[PDB]
Amino acid sequence: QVQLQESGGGLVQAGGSLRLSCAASGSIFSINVMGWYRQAPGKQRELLASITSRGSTNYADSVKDRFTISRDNAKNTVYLQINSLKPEDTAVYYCNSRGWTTTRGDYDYWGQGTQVTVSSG
Amino acid sequence: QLEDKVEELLSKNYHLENEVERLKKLVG
Amino acid sequence: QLEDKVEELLSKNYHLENEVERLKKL
Repeated sequence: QVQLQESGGGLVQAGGSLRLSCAASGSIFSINVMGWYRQAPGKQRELLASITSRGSTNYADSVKDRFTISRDNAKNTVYLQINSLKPEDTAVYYCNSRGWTTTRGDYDYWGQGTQVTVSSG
Repeated sequence: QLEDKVEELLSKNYHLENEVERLKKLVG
Repeated sequence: QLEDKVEELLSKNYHLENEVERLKKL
Protein backbone atom coordinates (compact mmCIF):
# COMPACT_ATOMS: atom_id res chain seq x y z
CA GLN A 1 0.00 0.00 0.00
CA VAL A 2 0.92 3.66 -0.66
CA GLN A 3 -0.14 6.96 0.90
CA LEU A 4 0.32 10.46 -0.52
CA GLN A 5 0.20 13.89 1.12
CA GLU A 6 0.18 17.10 -0.89
CA SER A 7 1.27 20.51 0.35
CA GLY A 8 2.39 23.90 -0.95
CA GLY A 9 -0.95 25.39 -2.03
CA GLY A 10 -3.06 28.09 -0.40
CA LEU A 11 -3.93 31.70 -1.37
CA VAL A 12 -1.85 33.59 -3.97
CA GLN A 13 -2.14 36.75 -6.07
CA ALA A 14 -2.66 36.37 -9.79
CA GLY A 15 0.75 36.51 -11.45
CA GLY A 16 2.39 34.46 -8.70
CA SER A 17 3.60 30.88 -8.69
CA LEU A 18 3.78 27.91 -6.35
CA ARG A 19 5.72 24.69 -5.93
CA LEU A 20 3.32 21.98 -4.86
CA SER A 21 4.76 18.93 -3.12
CA CYS A 22 3.55 15.35 -3.05
CA ALA A 23 5.21 13.25 -0.33
CA ALA A 24 4.92 9.50 -0.98
CA SER A 25 4.79 6.99 1.86
CA GLY A 26 5.13 3.23 1.64
CA SER A 27 6.60 1.02 -1.04
CA ILE A 28 8.04 2.63 -4.17
CA PHE A 29 7.07 0.02 -6.78
CA SER A 30 9.23 -0.90 -9.77
CA ILE A 31 6.43 0.14 -12.16
CA ASN A 32 5.02 3.49 -11.07
CA VAL A 33 3.56 6.66 -12.56
CA MET A 34 3.14 9.70 -10.30
CA GLY A 35 0.60 12.17 -11.66
CA TRP A 36 -0.77 15.61 -10.78
CA TYR A 37 -4.45 16.36 -11.36
CA ARG A 38 -6.63 19.31 -10.49
CA GLN A 39 -10.35 19.71 -10.01
CA ALA A 40 -12.33 22.95 -9.81
CA PRO A 41 -15.71 22.80 -8.04
CA GLY A 42 -18.31 21.29 -10.35
CA LYS A 43 -15.81 20.63 -13.13
CA GLN A 44 -14.24 17.33 -14.09
CA ARG A 45 -10.79 16.34 -12.92
CA GLU A 46 -7.94 17.28 -15.24
CA LEU A 47 -4.62 15.41 -15.56
CA LEU A 48 -1.88 18.01 -15.70
CA ALA A 49 1.43 16.13 -15.68
CA SER A 50 2.94 12.65 -15.09
CA ILE A 51 6.45 11.39 -14.32
CA THR A 52 7.74 7.80 -14.43
CA SER A 53 10.33 6.00 -12.28
CA ARG A 54 12.97 6.87 -14.86
CA GLY A 55 12.08 10.57 -14.99
CA SER A 56 10.13 10.52 -18.26
CA THR A 57 7.49 13.26 -18.20
CA ASN A 58 4.10 13.63 -19.89
CA TYR A 59 2.15 16.92 -19.89
CA ALA A 60 -1.33 17.95 -20.78
CA ASP A 61 -0.94 20.13 -23.86
CA SER A 62 -2.69 23.12 -22.30
CA VAL A 63 -0.10 23.53 -19.51
CA LYS A 64 3.03 21.99 -21.04
CA ASP A 65 4.96 25.28 -20.98
CA ARG A 66 3.61 26.75 -17.74
CA PHE A 67 3.68 23.79 -15.33
CA THR A 68 6.68 21.55 -14.61
CA ILE A 69 6.74 18.20 -12.84
CA SER A 70 9.92 16.88 -11.19
CA ARG A 71 11.24 14.66 -8.42
CA ASP A 72 13.36 15.61 -5.45
CA ASN A 73 16.99 14.63 -5.77
CA ALA A 74 16.79 12.41 -2.73
CA LYS A 75 13.44 12.46 -0.94
CA ASN A 76 10.39 10.36 -1.82
CA THR A 77 8.69 13.53 -3.10
CA VAL A 78 7.48 14.82 -6.49
CA TYR A 79 6.84 18.49 -7.26
CA LEU A 80 4.58 20.53 -9.51
CA GLN A 81 5.83 24.05 -10.25
CA ILE A 82 2.81 26.11 -11.33
CA ASN A 83 3.80 29.50 -12.72
CA SER A 84 2.02 32.59 -13.99
CA LEU A 85 -1.11 31.72 -12.01
CA LYS A 86 -4.46 33.15 -13.09
CA PRO A 87 -7.87 33.04 -11.35
CA GLU A 88 -8.78 30.17 -13.70
CA ASP A 89 -6.09 28.06 -11.97
CA THR A 90 -8.05 27.98 -8.69
CA ALA A 91 -8.70 24.31 -7.82
CA VAL A 92 -7.77 21.43 -5.56
CA TYR A 93 -4.54 19.93 -6.89
CA TYR A 94 -4.22 16.16 -6.28
CA CYS A 95 -1.26 13.78 -6.46
CA ASN A 96 -1.68 10.15 -7.48
CA SER A 97 0.44 7.01 -7.64
CA ARG A 98 -0.52 4.48 -10.25
CA GLY A 99 0.82 1.42 -12.01
CA TRP A 100 0.91 -2.33 -12.15
CA THR A 101 2.92 -5.15 -10.62
CA THR A 102 3.36 -8.78 -11.60
CA THR A 103 2.29 -9.76 -8.06
CA ARG A 104 -0.80 -7.64 -7.27
CA GLY A 105 -2.00 -6.22 -10.60
CA ASP A 106 -3.19 -2.66 -11.19
CA TYR A 107 -2.98 -0.20 -8.33
CA ASP A 108 -4.15 3.37 -7.95
CA TYR A 109 -3.71 5.66 -4.93
CA TRP A 110 -4.86 9.27 -4.45
CA GLY A 111 -3.75 12.08 -2.23
CA GLN A 112 -6.28 14.25 -0.48
CA GLY A 113 -5.17 17.34 -2.41
CA THR A 114 -4.10 20.89 -1.62
CA GLN A 115 -6.42 23.80 -2.38
CA VAL A 116 -4.97 26.61 -4.53
CA THR A 117 -6.94 29.89 -4.62
CA VAL A 118 -5.79 32.57 -7.04
CA SER A 119 -7.09 36.01 -6.14
CA SER A 120 -7.45 39.30 -7.99
CA GLY A 121 -8.94 42.61 -6.86
CA GLN B 1 14.08 -2.98 -19.68
CA LEU B 2 10.48 -4.18 -20.00
CA GLU B 3 9.38 -2.44 -16.80
CA ASP B 4 10.31 0.93 -18.30
CA LYS B 5 8.25 0.08 -21.39
CA VAL B 6 5.15 -0.75 -19.36
CA GLU B 7 5.62 2.47 -17.36
CA GLU B 8 5.65 4.50 -20.57
CA LEU B 9 2.61 2.70 -21.99
CA LEU B 10 0.71 3.23 -18.71
CA SER B 11 1.62 6.92 -18.53
CA LYS B 12 0.28 7.18 -22.09
CA ASN B 13 -2.84 5.20 -21.15
CA TYR B 14 -3.72 7.49 -18.24
CA HIS B 15 -3.24 10.59 -20.38
CA LEU B 16 -5.63 9.15 -23.00
CA GLU B 17 -8.22 8.08 -20.40
CA ASN B 18 -8.41 11.61 -19.04
CA GLU B 19 -8.50 13.16 -22.52
CA VAL B 20 -11.41 10.93 -23.54
CA GLU B 21 -13.19 11.61 -20.25
CA ARG B 22 -12.84 15.35 -20.78
CA LEU B 23 -14.01 15.00 -24.39
CA LYS B 24 -16.94 12.70 -23.52
CA LYS B 25 -18.34 14.95 -20.76
CA LEU B 26 -17.79 17.99 -23.00
CA VAL B 27 -19.70 16.80 -26.07
CA GLY B 28 -22.12 14.60 -24.10
CA GLN C 1 3.84 -11.87 -18.24
CA LEU C 2 5.40 -8.45 -18.85
CA GLU C 3 5.37 -8.73 -22.64
CA ASP C 4 1.72 -9.78 -22.36
CA LYS C 5 1.06 -6.47 -20.54
CA VAL C 6 2.81 -4.50 -23.29
CA GLU C 7 0.50 -5.91 -25.98
CA GLU C 8 -2.56 -5.38 -23.74
CA LEU C 9 -1.69 -1.68 -23.27
CA LEU C 10 -0.89 -1.13 -26.96
CA SER C 11 -4.43 -2.28 -27.87
CA LYS C 12 -6.02 -0.27 -25.04
CA ASN C 13 -4.11 2.87 -26.01
CA TYR C 14 -5.02 2.40 -29.69
CA HIS C 15 -8.72 2.22 -28.96
CA LEU C 16 -8.44 5.27 -26.70
CA GLU C 17 -6.69 7.17 -29.51
CA ASN C 18 -9.48 6.16 -31.87
CA GLU C 19 -12.05 7.56 -29.45
CA VAL C 20 -10.07 10.80 -29.17
CA GLU C 21 -9.93 11.07 -32.96
CA ARG C 22 -13.69 10.65 -33.37
CA LEU C 23 -14.91 12.57 -30.30
CA LYS C 24 -12.76 15.53 -31.41
CA LYS C 25 -14.79 16.60 -34.45
CA LEU C 26 -17.93 14.95 -33.05
